[PDB]
Amino acid sequence: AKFLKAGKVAVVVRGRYAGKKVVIVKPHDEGSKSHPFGHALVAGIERYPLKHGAKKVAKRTKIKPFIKVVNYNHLLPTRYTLDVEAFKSVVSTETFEQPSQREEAKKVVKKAFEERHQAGKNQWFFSKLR
Amino acid sequence: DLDLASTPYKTLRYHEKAVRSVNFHKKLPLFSSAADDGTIHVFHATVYDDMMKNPMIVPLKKLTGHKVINSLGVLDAIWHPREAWLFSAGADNTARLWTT
Amino acid sequence: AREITDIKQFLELTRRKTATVKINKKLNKPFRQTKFKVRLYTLVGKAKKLIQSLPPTLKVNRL
RNA sequence: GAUGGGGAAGCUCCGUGGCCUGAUUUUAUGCAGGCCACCAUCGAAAGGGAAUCCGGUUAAGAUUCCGGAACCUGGAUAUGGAUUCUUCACGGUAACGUAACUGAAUGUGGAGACGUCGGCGCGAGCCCUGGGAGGAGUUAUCUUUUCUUCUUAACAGCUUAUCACCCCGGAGGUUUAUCCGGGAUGGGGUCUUAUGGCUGGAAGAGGCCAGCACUGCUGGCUCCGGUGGCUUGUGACGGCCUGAAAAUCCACAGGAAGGAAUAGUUUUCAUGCCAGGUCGUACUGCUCCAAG
RNA sequence: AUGGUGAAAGCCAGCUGGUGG
Repeated sequence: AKFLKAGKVAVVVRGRYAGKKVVIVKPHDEGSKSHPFGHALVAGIERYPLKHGAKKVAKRTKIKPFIKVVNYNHLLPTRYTLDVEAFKSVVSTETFEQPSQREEAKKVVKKAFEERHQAGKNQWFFSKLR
Repeated sequence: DLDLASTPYKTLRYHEKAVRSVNFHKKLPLFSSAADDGTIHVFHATVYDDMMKNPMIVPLKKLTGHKVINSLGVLDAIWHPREAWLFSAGADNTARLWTT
Repeated sequence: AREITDIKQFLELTRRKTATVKINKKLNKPFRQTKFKVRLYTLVGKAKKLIQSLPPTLKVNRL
């Protein structure tokens, strides 16, 4: 076994997504018939939630999530973790590689992160690397 | 339109989810469109080709019944060879046949 | 000058100020080929279908 | 080389600010704050630099003139889409990719932009010639013989990648020339398009022939190949001590700024429109091309 | 005199045989 279990934080390294933090939902050390090797399933945020008149606040808190499988070679191990079961039902191995469930999973992740940045918890995840 | 330009002559966006199956009727000019939202539509087309004119298309009616499961709706469909009958499949482990 | 292979695309240019039609001979068996050009666009019973359908608001000179 | 300055009575000498913000700035219509660091100019017609190619024209001109067809800088812009039913999009794990899909200050990167030389792959010119189509010549001696024509542009879409890079792997591959590895041999892929093939340009151009007019026209050919020395441009390797400067384009970290109900914001997307000045330009000519 | 002008390293095979120049 390995410490890269569900809920472990990670960062993408390739595909131009480098620098975007992602959360591991479930690892697959043995892989599958497709991608027959150790690869993990991760989700993250494409855009971070960066005298306000209450209108700019909503725009700032808006989050654009993304979901994609990533190989172990393109993941940076992280010493932080956070709850991930809140959306494991919609984000799973079956969901990946089959539309339109990807859109529904993205919407669920967006809602969860919008309802997570508010009432701050797991702050390190919502921190953008300069 | 293979005769007008490389880009599509016209595009539709009424579908609420990813379009999964679109096929042409073997005899009639009607063509069906289905998506993961469980909605099926059929459009009449003026296939007239005796003159350098673009084909006119009109919608006919909306169809539903393929309840969305796991965000997936209509998976595949096929038109009857000779009559305006359509066979549809969905993610709910069920298939439906539509007739006039 | 482009490799346009669409007939209605050429007709749109014609309907959009004089055209020309070129006739060429080639063998693969011997065969005849023709070209239609407007002001550069040059399209590759096609000849009849194109010429007879030309709008009367255009003038075309052979060769 | 002036300039901030300094000697010489002296003609003269030495010295190498332009940007942003604010309800109009509380004793009352008088201006407040923040950014950054320097010194003009001249000096290259062999350096960098955005852009044109084929045919014809003369008594001298053309890549300027004409016939034909494109390219580069800048601006109002007009239409469609995209941004998505609503507020700045996605695909594959990956090299990476899309017609579009906002980017201010602040720092950085690529090109520009960088010595010299040895070898090799590749396009392609030259030298050579096979088959075939037309013209010309030797020819008492032998000769299916010798010469001669068989041309394809800027530009745009496909197609095309040595090199470089990505996934499985766990103990030999390789150059002309010894270079690479516990991450190799191998299997599976991505990309920078150097110039190769196609078409359009483009056969209507030009050229090779036959015929008749008595100032031109009418008919055809302008094809299919090959590898055996000179040459050029580039790519990729390998020997020796760092081979310029500036102008100009692009991207990256950035998230302030702006984005909805009789057109939310934009037009690195597509089509369309207009303008693009002055001088040199004829001839002769330390520097350019060289068949067997 | 005055005031001006001009200019063989390397590497392959068994010290011997080889490749690059």
